[PDB]
Amino acid sequence: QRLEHQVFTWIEQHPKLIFSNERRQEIARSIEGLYEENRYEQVREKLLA
Amino acid sequence: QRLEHQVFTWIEQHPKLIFSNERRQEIARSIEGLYEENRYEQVREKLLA
Repeated sequence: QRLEHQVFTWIEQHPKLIFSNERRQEIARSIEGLYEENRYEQVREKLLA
Repeated sequence: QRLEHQVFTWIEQHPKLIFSNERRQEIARSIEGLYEENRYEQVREKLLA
């Protein structure tokens, strides 16, 4: 959870980026299911997307 | 050994992408020390990169 906070502080640090709400929910969900559903690679893969 | 062969075969099925000596050496480093120094994911990050 703290890492999630850091992730969305990394997001919230780039205001020039218009991360819609939907992509933010996607990221939230991808974090919520770490190592039970998807490893981190799918998370940072979408961030990089 | 077989997996590194397989990895490079899959790598090599698309010869078109430019591989630096550094990227290949990185792949060698990752494959050589799997589960003793780093997980296989570190390979997948760089390939998808």
